[PDB]
Amino acid sequence: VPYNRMKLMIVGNTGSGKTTLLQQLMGIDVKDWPILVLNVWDFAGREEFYSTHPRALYLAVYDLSKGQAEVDAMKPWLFNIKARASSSPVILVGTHLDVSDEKQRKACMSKITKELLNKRGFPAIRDYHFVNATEESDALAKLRKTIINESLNFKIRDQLVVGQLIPDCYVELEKIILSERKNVPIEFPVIDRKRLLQLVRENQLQLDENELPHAVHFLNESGVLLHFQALQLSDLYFVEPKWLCKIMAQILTVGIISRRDVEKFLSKKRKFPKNYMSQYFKLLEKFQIALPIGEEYLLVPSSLSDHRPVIELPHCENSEIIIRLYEMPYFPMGFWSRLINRLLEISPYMLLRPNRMYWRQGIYLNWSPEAYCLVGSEVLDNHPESFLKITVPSCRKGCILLGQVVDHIDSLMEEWFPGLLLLKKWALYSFNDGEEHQKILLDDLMKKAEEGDLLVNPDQPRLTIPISQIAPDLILADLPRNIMLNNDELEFEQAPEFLLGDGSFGSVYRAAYEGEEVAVKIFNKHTSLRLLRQELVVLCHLHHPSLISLLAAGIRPRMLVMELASKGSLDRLLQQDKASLTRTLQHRIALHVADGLRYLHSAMIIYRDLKPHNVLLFTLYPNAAIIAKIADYGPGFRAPEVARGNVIYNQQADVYSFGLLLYDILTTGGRIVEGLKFPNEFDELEIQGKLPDPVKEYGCAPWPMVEKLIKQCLKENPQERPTSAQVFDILNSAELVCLTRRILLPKNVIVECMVATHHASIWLGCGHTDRGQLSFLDLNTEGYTSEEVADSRILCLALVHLPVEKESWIVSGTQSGTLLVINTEDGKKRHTLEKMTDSVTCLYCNFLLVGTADGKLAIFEDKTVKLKGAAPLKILNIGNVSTPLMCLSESNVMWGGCGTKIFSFSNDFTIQKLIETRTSQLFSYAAFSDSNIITVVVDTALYIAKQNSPVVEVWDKKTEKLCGLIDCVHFLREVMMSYSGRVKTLCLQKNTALWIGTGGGHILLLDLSTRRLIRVIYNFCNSVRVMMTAQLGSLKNVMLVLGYNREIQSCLTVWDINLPHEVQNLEKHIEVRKELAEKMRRTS
Repeated sequence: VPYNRMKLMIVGNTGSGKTTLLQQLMGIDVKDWPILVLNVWDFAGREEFYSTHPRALYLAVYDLSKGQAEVDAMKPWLFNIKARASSSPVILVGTHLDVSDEKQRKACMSKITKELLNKRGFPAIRDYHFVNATEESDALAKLRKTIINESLNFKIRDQLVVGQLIPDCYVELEKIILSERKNVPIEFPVIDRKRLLQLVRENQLQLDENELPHAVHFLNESGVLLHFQALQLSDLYFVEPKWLCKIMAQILTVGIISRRDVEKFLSKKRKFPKNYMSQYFKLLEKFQIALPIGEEYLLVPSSLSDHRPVIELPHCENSEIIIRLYEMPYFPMGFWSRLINRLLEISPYMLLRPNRMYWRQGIYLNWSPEAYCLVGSEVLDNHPESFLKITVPSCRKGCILLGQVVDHIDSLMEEWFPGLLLLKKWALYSFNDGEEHQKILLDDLMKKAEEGDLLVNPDQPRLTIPISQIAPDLILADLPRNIMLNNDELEFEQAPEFLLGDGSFGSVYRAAYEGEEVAVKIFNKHTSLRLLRQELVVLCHLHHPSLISLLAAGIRPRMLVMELASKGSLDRLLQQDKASLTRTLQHRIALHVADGLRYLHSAMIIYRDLKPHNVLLFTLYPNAAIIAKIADYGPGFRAPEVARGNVIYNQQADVYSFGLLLYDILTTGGRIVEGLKFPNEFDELEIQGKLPDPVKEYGCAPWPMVEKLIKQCLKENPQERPTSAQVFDILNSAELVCLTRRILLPKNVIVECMVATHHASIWLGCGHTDRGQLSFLDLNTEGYTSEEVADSRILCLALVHLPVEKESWIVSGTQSGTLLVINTEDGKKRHTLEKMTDSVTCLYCNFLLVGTADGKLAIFEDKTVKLKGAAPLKILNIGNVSTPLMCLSESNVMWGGCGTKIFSFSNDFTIQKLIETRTSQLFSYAAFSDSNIITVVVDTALYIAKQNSPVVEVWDKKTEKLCGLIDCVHFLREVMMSYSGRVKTLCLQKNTALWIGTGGGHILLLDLSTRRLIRVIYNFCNSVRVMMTAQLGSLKNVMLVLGYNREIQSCLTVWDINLPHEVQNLEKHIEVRKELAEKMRRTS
């Protein structure tokens, strides 16, 4: 709809009377003026808003009776206007003509015809008038006509350039919001409820990701409400303009003042939340009201004395100091307060606190007679131009100070006062102490710097000056010793065959430095020096192992010598050699990139460009201290948020990009990268966020943990995405590396036993129902079936393998005592062996050993079990009706548990010893010692776990003695009723790793050679049921951990058997790099 509102800006210097002018025509006095409704903002006072947060007409007003001096005073205003809205209309009105002779009128008339109306650099003043007085005038009648017609003309001009007129149509929903924001009654008008207000007005502009940002954008430009977009009080805090302006302006007037006393007053004036108060102070900085000095003080630039304090400097002879001048036509408004804010952090030691003094127009730092610094404004007669003077003592520390000062000045101007980049830079020098200084432009000194000569007096050769004394910042004399270029080491040709690449900065060549391969950036005639120094500022102070460091810089040919990667870009590797890209290598690359991001984010630097092209590899050797680095720190791969082209980049944009990198690493084919070849789908795909399952879609081997990390990372909402610090913490995990698969079982399925086929599937029992039900899991497809095969509940399964006969059978022992034997090659071949006198408690198998609940052990001949109703070879009575057999272990002598005794068998099945273990109660606790044995692990000692024990007993089988106890509670006691500490199962690996499962979702990794805790693996599931060691169909060894996850959920987790080693190796890797980070940062 045809929006008919436009802002009116009234500006001028203090004393003009322009407020009354407005009243006759009809911080800041804001009010509507229906004529066309103008939103009039009367900047009667010094409301920095015109620079601190800069469809409007600029009415400039000045007092004619003051004259031409005032006209010149308006140049900074005109500059600022052009600098933010060069296309905007400007009407210049002089006033108080009734007390100003026409001499002044025509003097000022000629003044503006000579210096403003036809002068570039000013925003082409559209018209002008002279007014007798604010009482009314024919001139004002004409002015009213001028303003109306010209504002119409302006919008016509916008249509010619922008494409919008004074009835330009804007989405009506935005118009509605304006009205909704108008209707707001809040005591402390800081708004967050806006989300609700959207919901109050039905739900308009529902594209929160696009329309909402546009509405907000409009609302600031239209002068309705204020976002403050890195402040905390920014996005969710829309504040009424009247309060922003009023309160901050008043507090200024309510010069060093302690923060706390300001807080005291403020708390009485307006009871802001202390959180808001911290932001309040940050806003005072942002809006140039007050600058932070120490953490307890504010400078308050405005109102500082403007009578440069008497300063006596040490050093007097010309050669003792260095002087630099900046010639300007006028200082921009706010130039000084911004400059001061930057200069306050200067320090010659950053590679005692200084006696600081403030002039408003200058800063004096003292430090020491050895090194001090004075920056301030000075003006000479017959030279209308104003200008800066910088003075430092001529020595290395003085140089360092100078470098920091001029870098801040140039950066200030590039960001805030472009257009000037005027700024005639002069250096002062003399050929003899006691004489006057001579001026020279730095450009000419640069011409001489290229020669490398001494400055020579053209009339007298005897008089020369080393350039460094005049301009030690043209020659890079302020570099750290560590990066000064040694010209006897650097070896390069600048020949075509060494060209590695180029850019707007010049070119890059391959070279040698101190015997190493390096890259040399050359600033080959591209506004050099300034670009060079900008790069030097960024490169220094960033010293992380994952970044490309600077290996010395040198002004003689203007070079940056940097580390050259030996294996090249990740991109190439992804499309060059998947064999190098092992699972181990991939993980390490992810860590190194994550560190770089964490570091740069803590350094307040947004990378904005992660991709395989920017990742460099320095060795493909998986176990190296440093493998990947991020290039050039300081396309179709964009976050969907920033892809809109209407928001601001931040760490969350980088995180999103990182997630995509990880996705690209996961699928080593670079399949989404291949998608780039069809960019119309590729860029949109990323925008949609609808990425395909990396496993299913590309045929990529499963990698859980990472898979969910990517999903967690790539969220639509920036506020829901993980921080880069968190991303790293997640990547920092042995579990991440070694977890390979996780299969959930169907809801309410309880498996009490497992048999993996050593040849890729698992036979599962089922204790959920009370019926003999046998299930089956296909690891190749995660397929699952199940059928009832017996009456009573299946207790134990065993695999009979007869490779000689080319067949195999599953033996199912159950509660009834029967043995159901089923051919694995033929489901129809089912038969039952001689029924046992009691239930089957365990199976082992060659002989099929059947341990029953009455302590009886049946031994069946290897092949005999094929026949239905077959009897065992022999039967032993080991225990009794109350002492069931529960474990037959063997690692050709058998060992096992019967009640509280440990038995052992010969190859003739004879008892070789009955070890009563109950006697261990002299140690530990009798209710733990006196309990049925659950499992026996046979190594160089026996490891016994008993039912409901928290302690594992270690026995010396050679002497039958207790040799130690393992307290599981203790280990988890160190870890900060899920902590039952009950031992569930024991598994043993011959590399000394001992795997102990427990009641809660924890797995302890112990070191058999020292009996020490390697690591606690936890938050696995609700409870661990069984653990198996099994070789997969790809010959990999893994742990099969079956657990409960009560909603009776249960699941199978597959771990890479080398977990114990990965835990230790990863830890080492990280610590080494941690030390290197400190090494680098400390050198500086």
